[PDB]
Amino acid sequence: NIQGRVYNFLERPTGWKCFVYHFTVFLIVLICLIFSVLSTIQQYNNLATETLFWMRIVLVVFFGAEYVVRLWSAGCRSKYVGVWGRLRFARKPISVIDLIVVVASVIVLCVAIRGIEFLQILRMLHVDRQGGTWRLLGSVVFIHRQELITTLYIGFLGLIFSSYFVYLAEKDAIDSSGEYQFGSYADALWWGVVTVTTIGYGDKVPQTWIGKTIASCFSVFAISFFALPAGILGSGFALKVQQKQRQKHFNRQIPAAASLIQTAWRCYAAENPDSATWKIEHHRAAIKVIRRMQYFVAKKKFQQARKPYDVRDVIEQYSQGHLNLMVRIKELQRRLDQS
Amino acid sequence: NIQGRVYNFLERPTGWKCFVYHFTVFLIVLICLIFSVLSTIQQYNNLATETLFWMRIVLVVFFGAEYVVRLWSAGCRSKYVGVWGRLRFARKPISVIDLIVVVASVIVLCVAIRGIEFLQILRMLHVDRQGGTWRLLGSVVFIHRQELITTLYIGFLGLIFSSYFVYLAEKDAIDSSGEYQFGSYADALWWGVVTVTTIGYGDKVPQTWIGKTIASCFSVFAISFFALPAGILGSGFALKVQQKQRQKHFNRQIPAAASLIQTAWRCYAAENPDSATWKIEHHRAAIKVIRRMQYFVAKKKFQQARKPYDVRDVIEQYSQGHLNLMVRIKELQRRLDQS
Amino acid sequence: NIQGRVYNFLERPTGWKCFVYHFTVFLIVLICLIFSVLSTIQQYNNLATETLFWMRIVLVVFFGAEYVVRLWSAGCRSKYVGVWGRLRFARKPISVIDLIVVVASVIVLCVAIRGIEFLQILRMLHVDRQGGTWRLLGSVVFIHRQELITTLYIGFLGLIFSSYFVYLAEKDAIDSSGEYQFGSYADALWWGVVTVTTIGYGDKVPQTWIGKTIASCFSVFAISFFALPAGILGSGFALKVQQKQRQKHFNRQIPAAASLIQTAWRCYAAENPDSATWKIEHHRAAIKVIRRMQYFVAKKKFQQARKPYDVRDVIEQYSQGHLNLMVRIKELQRRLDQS
Amino acid sequence: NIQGRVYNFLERPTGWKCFVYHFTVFLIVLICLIFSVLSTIQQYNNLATETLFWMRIVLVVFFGAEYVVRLWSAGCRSKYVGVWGRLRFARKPISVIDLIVVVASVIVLCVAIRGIEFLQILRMLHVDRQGGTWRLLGSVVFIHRQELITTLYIGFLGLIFSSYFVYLAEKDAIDSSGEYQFGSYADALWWGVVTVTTIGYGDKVPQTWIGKTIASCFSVFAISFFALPAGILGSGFALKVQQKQRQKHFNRQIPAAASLIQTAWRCYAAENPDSATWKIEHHRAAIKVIRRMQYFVAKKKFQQARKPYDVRDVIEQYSQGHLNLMVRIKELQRRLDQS
Amino acid sequence: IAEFKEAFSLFDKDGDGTITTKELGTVMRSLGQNPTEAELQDMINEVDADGNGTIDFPEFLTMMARKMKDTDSEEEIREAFRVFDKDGNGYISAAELRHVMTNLGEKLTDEEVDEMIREADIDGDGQVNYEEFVQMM
Amino acid sequence: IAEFKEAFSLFDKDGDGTITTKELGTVMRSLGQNPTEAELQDMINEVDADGNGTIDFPEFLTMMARKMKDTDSEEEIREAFRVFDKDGNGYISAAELRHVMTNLGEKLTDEEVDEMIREADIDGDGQVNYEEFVQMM
Amino acid sequence: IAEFKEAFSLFDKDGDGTITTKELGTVMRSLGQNPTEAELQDMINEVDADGNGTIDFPEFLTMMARKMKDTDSEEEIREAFRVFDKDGNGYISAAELRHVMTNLGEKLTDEEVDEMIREADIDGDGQVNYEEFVQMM
Amino acid sequence: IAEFKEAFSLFDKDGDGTITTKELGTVMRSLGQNPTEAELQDMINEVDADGNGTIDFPEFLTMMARKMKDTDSEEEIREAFRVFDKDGNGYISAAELRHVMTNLGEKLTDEEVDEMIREADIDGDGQVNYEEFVQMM
Repeated sequence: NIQGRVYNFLERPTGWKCFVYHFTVFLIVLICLIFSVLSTIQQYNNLATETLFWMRIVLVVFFGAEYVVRLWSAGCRSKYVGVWGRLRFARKPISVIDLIVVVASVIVLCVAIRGIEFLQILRMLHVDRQGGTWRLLGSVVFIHRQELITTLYIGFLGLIFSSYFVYLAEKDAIDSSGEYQFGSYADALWWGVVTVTTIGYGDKVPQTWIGKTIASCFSVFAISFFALPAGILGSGFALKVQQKQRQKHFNRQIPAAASLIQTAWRCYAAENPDSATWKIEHHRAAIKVIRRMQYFVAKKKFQQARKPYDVRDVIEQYSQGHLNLMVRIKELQRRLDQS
Repeated sequence: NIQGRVYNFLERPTGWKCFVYHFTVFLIVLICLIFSVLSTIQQYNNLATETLFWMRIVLVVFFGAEYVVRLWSAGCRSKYVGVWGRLRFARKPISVIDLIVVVASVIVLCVAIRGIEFLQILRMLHVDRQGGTWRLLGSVVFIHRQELITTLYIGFLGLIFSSYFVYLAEKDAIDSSGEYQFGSYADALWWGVVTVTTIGYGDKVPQTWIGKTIASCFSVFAISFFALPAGILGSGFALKVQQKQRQKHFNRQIPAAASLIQTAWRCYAAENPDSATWKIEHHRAAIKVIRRMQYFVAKKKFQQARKPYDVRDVIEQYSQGHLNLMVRIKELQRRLDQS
Repeated sequence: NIQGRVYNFLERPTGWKCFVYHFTVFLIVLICLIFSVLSTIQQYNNLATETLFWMRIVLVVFFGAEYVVRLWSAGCRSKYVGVWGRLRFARKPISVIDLIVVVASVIVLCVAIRGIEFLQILRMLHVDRQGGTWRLLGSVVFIHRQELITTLYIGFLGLIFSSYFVYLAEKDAIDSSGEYQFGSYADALWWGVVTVTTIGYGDKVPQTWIGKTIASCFSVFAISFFALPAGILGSGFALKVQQKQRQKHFNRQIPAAASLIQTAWRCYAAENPDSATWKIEHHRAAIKVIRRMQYFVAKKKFQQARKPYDVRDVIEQYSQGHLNLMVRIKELQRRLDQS
Repeated sequence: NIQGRVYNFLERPTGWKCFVYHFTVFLIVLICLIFSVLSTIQQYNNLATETLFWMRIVLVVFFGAEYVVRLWSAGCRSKYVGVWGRLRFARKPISVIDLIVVVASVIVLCVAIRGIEFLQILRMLHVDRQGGTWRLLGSVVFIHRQELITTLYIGFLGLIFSSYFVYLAEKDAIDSSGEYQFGSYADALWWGVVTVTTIGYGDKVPQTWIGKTIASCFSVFAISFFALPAGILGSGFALKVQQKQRQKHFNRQIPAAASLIQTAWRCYAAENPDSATWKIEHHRAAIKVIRRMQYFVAKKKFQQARKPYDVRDVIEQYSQGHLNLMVRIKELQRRLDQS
Repeated sequence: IAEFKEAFSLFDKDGDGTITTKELGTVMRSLGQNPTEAELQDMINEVDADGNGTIDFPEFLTMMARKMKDTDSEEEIREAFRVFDKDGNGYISAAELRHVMTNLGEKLTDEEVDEMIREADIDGDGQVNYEEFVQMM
Repeated sequence: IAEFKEAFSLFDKDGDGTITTKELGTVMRSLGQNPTEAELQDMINEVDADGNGTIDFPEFLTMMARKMKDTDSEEEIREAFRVFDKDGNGYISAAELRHVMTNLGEKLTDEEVDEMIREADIDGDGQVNYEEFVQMM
Repeated sequence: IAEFKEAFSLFDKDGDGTITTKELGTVMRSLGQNPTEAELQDMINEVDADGNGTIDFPEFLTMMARKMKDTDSEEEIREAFRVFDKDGNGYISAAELRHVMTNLGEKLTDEEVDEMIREADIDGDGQVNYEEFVQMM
Repeated sequence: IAEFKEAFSLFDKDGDGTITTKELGTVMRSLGQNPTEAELQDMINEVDADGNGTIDFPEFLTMMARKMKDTDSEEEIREAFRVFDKDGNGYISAAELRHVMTNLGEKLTDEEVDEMIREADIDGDGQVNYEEFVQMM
C-alpha cells in the first residue's frame, strides 16, 4: 500500500532516496544558522530582515507539515492503529523532540532567546530514527555494570584521599605573584579533578617538595583507574563483533517457531471439552500433562534455536546420537540371541 | 528467624528497602558537612552552634546504635557464634573502620582536628559491605601480575634514563625571565614524571634543540609503556565477562557433590573395624585402597563439575563413548563367532 | 623470464636486495632536503648553487628513468598486457603520485614554491608498494563502522551541549589581565574541543564556580566516548591475529578447487548438444538439473574449504558419520532378519 | 652438589632467601647515592669523606667478589663447562653490565664523572636475571609487527602533512608579547609532536582561525592512530593469558618424547650394516624408507603433543574413531555373509 | 487442593513414588502416540531438577503449578509469530497461516485449523492481528 | 514461461508435489551414476529453504531461475583458477592443466579435456589466459 | 616401613610388577562390586603418571603416601557441604541430610546413615554444624 | 642419480604409478610388523601433498631428498631430551635412560640399548651429555 511506502520513507530509511532529503534539510538549517549570524553582524538590513523572516517561516511550516504527515503515516503498524492507540506513538520519546522544536520555532517566529534560536538544532542533531545506536550502546553498558561501577568508585576514593593530603601539604605556600593558589580545599579538589584525567591546564601546580612527592605517587597509580572504562567497553564491542558473524542461518528457526505456536494453541484448546483437538475421562487428564510437557520442550528448543553455535550443542548431540545407536545395538544383540 | 532477617537487612542487602536507609544516611551526613562549612562561614551564631551540636550528637548516637546492633546480629553465622568467636567478626578489616569513625566522632564531640571532621566521611565512602567489588578486582589484578610488573619496570627504566640525558643537555640554559628551570636533576625528574604520563603542566619545557630532540624521541615510545596497564585490565575484565555467561547449570553439581561427601565419609569410617560400613583379613586391606581410588575419582569429578564447558570434555566424552560401543561390538562378534 | 625478475624487483619486493636501493634513495633525498636548507642559509655560494643544481637534475633524471622502467616492466601481468590495457595500470592511484612528483620536480628545476620543494617528499613517504598496510586497515575499519559511528555521534552531541552551557555561565567573567576569554560561543567551542581530547593548553580556563562544576561533570563522562575508538580497533586487530594462526593448510583446497572448475565447465558444455560431455530427449533435461545441483554443491564446498576451523564443521561431520554408520546398521539388521 | 646449590641461589632465584640479599644490596646502594648527595651538600667534612671512601671500597669489593663467584659457579651447566666454553657465558649480554659497573666503580674510586657516579645504578636497575620479562615482551611485540608498523607509519604521515599546513596558515601571525611563535617549520613540527601525543604544554598555540580549524580537524582523527599500539599490545597480552590456562598436562608428552628419540636413533643406526638394529638385500632398502616415515610421523606427533587443545584434534579424532569402528563393521558383515 | 496426585498415580504404575522414562513411554503407548527414545529422554529432562534422571512428586507439583500467563512466555510466542511476518507490521495472510500450520512443524488436522481461524479474522479480510491472538492464549 | 514443471514431474514419481531424497536417488540410478546417501543429502540441502528436508516446487523454480553470470560466481571461479597458478601472473602451462583436470577432483574424460583445451591456447604456446577463459563460461 | 608391597602383590596376580585394568576388574569381582569398563579406566588414570595406562609400584607408594588431611581437600569438602545449604549460615536439617544421603549419588545403607548422624546433632535439635563435622574427617 | 625409483617399484606392486595404503600394508606384512589401519593412514598422510590420499612418485623423491641434519630437527630432538632432564643442567643418569628406553614409547631391544649406551658415557660415570649425543645423529 502507498501508506506503508510513505512510512518506509519517512521512517525506517533504505538509503540514498531518503539520504538526499536528509542532507538537504541538514544543510539548509546550517544555512539558517549562518544567516542568523550574518543578521547579527548587521549586514544590509533589508535582506537580513526580510529573507531571514521568509526562510524562518518556510522552515517552521515545512517542519509542521513533516510532523503531521509522519503522525498520520504511523498508522501502518497495528500497535498504533486507531485514535486512542496513536497517543502511544505520540508518547514515544523521540517524537517529543520534534514537537518541542516546532513549538520553539513558532514562539521564536512570533517574537536566553538568543540561545533558544540554537535549541532548534535539536531536531537535526538527532538523525538516527530507529534508535539502533542507543539500543546497541545500552546493552553493552548494561552487561558490564559491575566492573564500571567498582572502578569509578575506586577512582573517586583515590581522588578524594589524594586531593586532601596535597591540600594539607600546600596550605601556606605562596606563589611567585604572591597569591595563595592552594588556600582552601575547593582549590585542591579542582586541581585533583584536572590532574586525575590527564588534562593539566597548568593554572595550579604544587610547589613544595612534599606535595610534589604526593602528586607523583598519586597520578601514576590513579590514571589507570579512570582509563579503564574505555578499554572495557572497546573490548566488549569487539568481542560481540565476533559473535555477530557466527550466527545460525534463518532456515533453522522456522520448524521450531511453527511447533511452538502449534503446541501452545493445542494446550489452550485442551481447556475446552468440545473442541476438535480431542480427535487426536481419566485419559483427558493425562493428555493435558503430556501437552504441557510438549509445550515446555518446544519452548526450550525454540529458545536454543536462535543462539550462536556453542560447544554445548556438540555435547548434547553426541549423547543423543550415542543413545540412538546404542538402543539399536542392544536390540540387534537381543534378536540374534534368540538362537 | 527474626535475627536472620535483621542480619539480611543490615548486611547482605537485597534492594530498595535497605537502599532508602543507605540513601538517607548518605544525604544526612552530606548535610552535616555543609552545615559544618556554614558554621565555619560564621552565620547566625545561635543556630550554627546549637543545631550543629544537636545533629552531631544525633549522628554519633545513631552510629553507635547501628554498630552495636550489627555486632549482636552477626551471630546468625556459625563462624561467629559464641563470645570467643565473635572477636573474629570484630577483627574483620571492614568493621574496624566503623569503630574508628565512632571513636573519632566521640572525640570530636568532646572537643588537624579541622581535617579530622572530614575523617568521619570514611564510613559513608565505604558502602560496599560484602566486599564484592574488591574481591572481583583482586583476582583480575593477581592473574596478570607478570605483565603489569614487566611493563612498569620498563617504563621506570625508560623514565630514568631519558630524564638524565635531558638534564645533561639542559644544565646551563636560562629562561626568558632569567631563571634556570633545569638547574638540577630533581627538576629534570619532575619534568620526566609530568611528561611521561601525558599531563604536561607547562611549568618546565626544554629550550635547547638537543633537549627537544631527546624529548621528542622519548615520549612517543615511552607513553605506550604506561598506557598498557589500562588496556590489559580492561581486556581481562571483558574476557571474563564472556566466561560468566557460559556456566554450567546448578542442576549438574548435586550428584557429584553428594558422591564426594559419601565417599569421603566411607574412607573415614574404613578406619574403624566395627562400623557398619563393613557390611558392604586380607580383603580388609584392599577395600581401603579401592575406597581411596574412589575418593580421588570423586574429587576430580567434583572439581570438573563446576567449570565452564571446554573442548576437553568433548575429547574425553568421545573416547568414553567409543570404548563403551567398542566393547559391545567385540562381545557381539565373539558371540556370533561361536557358530 | 628477465622481465618478470625485473618486475619482482621494482615491485613486490623480496628483501635486502631491494632494501639497499630503497634505503639509498631514502637517505639521498633527505640529503637533498638538508642541502636545500643549507643553500637557504646562504653558505659558500658557488657550491650551494652548482652542486645543488647537479644533484637536483640527477634526482629528477633518476626518478623519470625509474618511472619509465617500471611502466614498461608492468607488462608481466595479463591484466596490463597490451597498449590499451596499460592505461589501466597507469590509472592505478599509487602510480599517479610518482607522475605528480616527477612533473613537480621538472617544474621546480625549470624555475608557495618554497613549499613545493617539500612536495617531492610525497614519493619517499609512500614506500609501501603492494598496498598491504592500507588494505589491512581498511577491512578492520569497515567491519566496525556502526560502533565507531555511534560513539563519534554521541561524543559530538555531548561536546556541543556541554560547550554551550559553559558559554552561558561564563559570558561576562573578566580575567586577571582584563580580557574576556569567553566573550562568544566560538571561544567556548574551542575550549570544548581542546578539553574533550585531554590536551588542555591552558589558554582558556573557566573562572566562575558554575562553569567549573559543569566542566568537572562533563569531562569525566565525555573523555571515554572519544577514547573508545582506539580500544575498539586495537581489540579488533588482536582478535584477527588469533584467527590468522588457526588457518587450514594449503593441502585441503586443491581437490575442491579442481572440482569447482570441472563442474562449472560441465555445466557450460551442457548447453551444446554435440559436445563430447554427453558421453557420460527427456533425460537431456534432467541431466542439466543434476549438473546445476552439483555445481551449487561444489561452490558451497569450495567456499567452506578456505575458512578457519569452526564448531559447525564438527556438528555437520558428526551427523554425516552417524548417517553413514546408521544406514549400514539397518542394512545388516535387515540382512540378518531374513532367517 | 654444592656448586649447583650456589648457582641456584645466585641465579635462577627461588624466593625469600635470595630476596633478602637482593633487598639489602638494593637499599645499601640507595644509601650510597644519598650519602654522595650529602657529601655534595658539604656536611661535616671528615665523616663525609672517610666513611664515603670506606663504603665505596666496600661496595666495589663486594661487587667484584660476587662477579667472580658467579663466574666460577656458572660451570654447572654443560653449555659453559670448560675454560674455552666459559667465554660464551662471559659473552652473555646481561653479564657485560656487571663488568662495566665494576670497572666504572674502580675508575671512580681511583679518581661527566659526576654523572658517572650515577652510571653504577645500572646493575641494581637490572634485577631480572633469567630474562623472563624481556623474553615475554619480545614475542608479543614480534607477533604484531605489521599492525604496529602500519599505524606508526600512518601517524607519521598525518603528523607531517598536518604540521605543514598550520605552518603555512600561521607564518606571519604575531603574539601578544610581539614574538613570532610560528616563524619556521621547525616550530610547527615541535607543536605537532607536542599536540599529537595529547601533552599540550601551551608554549605554542595557534592564533588565526584557519590554523584553529586545521588543528581541530587534525587532532581528533590523529590521536587514535597513536593511541592504538597500547590497546593492541594490551589485548595481545590478555588473549595469551587465556591460552596459558588451557595447557595440556605434563603427563601427555612423555610417550611421544620417548618415541621421537627412539625412532631418530633407529634411523641413525640404520646407516650401519652391522648394528644390532637389523635383528628387528632388497628389504634393507625398504626398511630405511619405513623408518623415515615413522620418524616423520613421530616428529609430527611430538609437535602436536605440546600445544593447547584445539578443535582440529576433535576433527581428527572423530575420523580416526569412525574408521576404526567402520573397518570392524564391514568385517562383521563379511563374516556373517558367509552363510 | 493437592488433587494432582490422583493423576500422578496414573503415571506411577509401579508405585515406587517416582516416574521413570519407561513408565512415560508405556503409558503413552495406550494413546497411540508412538514416541522415540530420545524424545522421551528430552521430555523427561524439562521437569527433573535433582539431576538423577527421574521425576519426583514434589517436582511434579512444582511443574504443574507453573502458570502459562506471563511476560516471559507471551514475548516468546509473539517472537515466534513475528518470525513468520513478511513485513513486520503485524499482519498475516490467512492462506499462508493455514499452509504453514498444515505443512510445517508437527502437522495439525484441518478441523483444528478451521476452529483456530474462526476465532480470528473477525476484523475483516485475511489479515490477522497476532498481537491480539496472543492475548487470547 | 513456467515450462519447468514438465521436468519437475519427471523427478516427482509419486506425485505428492514434492521431491524426496529417495526420488532423487532412484531417478539417478537410471543414468548409472551410483550416488552415496550423504552425497544425496548434501545435494538436497542446497535447494530446500523450508528446513523440512524436502524440495518444494516454488523452491524448484527459485533455484532454476538463478542466473550463473554474476560477479559473486565469476570471482569464485577466478580464485579457483588462481589457486593453481604457480606465479600469479595469470598464465598456466597446458600440460599441467591437462594433468590436473585428468587426475584431481572428479576425473574428466580425455575427449572433454581436448575439447576444452581447443577452445583455449589460441593465443600461442602453452600459456592459457584464464582471465579470458572465465568470461567464456 | 614399606609394607604396602604386601597389598601390592594382592593386586598383582600375574606378577609382572604392574597392575593392569583387567587385574583390577578381576580382583574387584571377588567382592561383588560389578564395575563398568569406563569406571575402571577412569579409576586407573588417577594414579598412573607415566601415561602408559598401567600402574607402577613406585606410583603406588606415591599414591598411598598422599595424606587426606590438608587444606586443598578440606576446602573442597566444605564447598560440597555448602552446595546443599539452603541459606549459607552453616546449618542443615537432619531429615534433609538423611534423604539426600539415602537417595542421591551412590546410595548408602540406612545403618551407615544412622551411625554418621549419631556422631553429629550433639549440639541440639536437627541443625548440624558441617564446619565441625568436616574437621572430624 | 634418481635411483630411488628402483625402491619405488618395490612399493608399487600393481604398477599403476602410485602407492596406496593397501600396498603399504601388504608389503609391510612380509616383514612381520602387523600394523594398524589408522597407523597406515597416518603414515601415508605425511608424504602426500595432492590431498587425494595417494602417494605420487615426485612426492616420493621430494620426501627422500629431505635432509635430517637441520636446526628445525636438532632443536626438536634436544627438546625431547630436555623433557626427561630432572634438573635441566644437561645430564641424565644412565640407569634412568635405559629404563626409559626399554619401557616407554615403543620398546627397544636390550642389545640396541647397549650399543647406543656404549657410544656415550665416555666422559666418565653415568652422566650423559645429550647436547653432544644430539650432534652425533
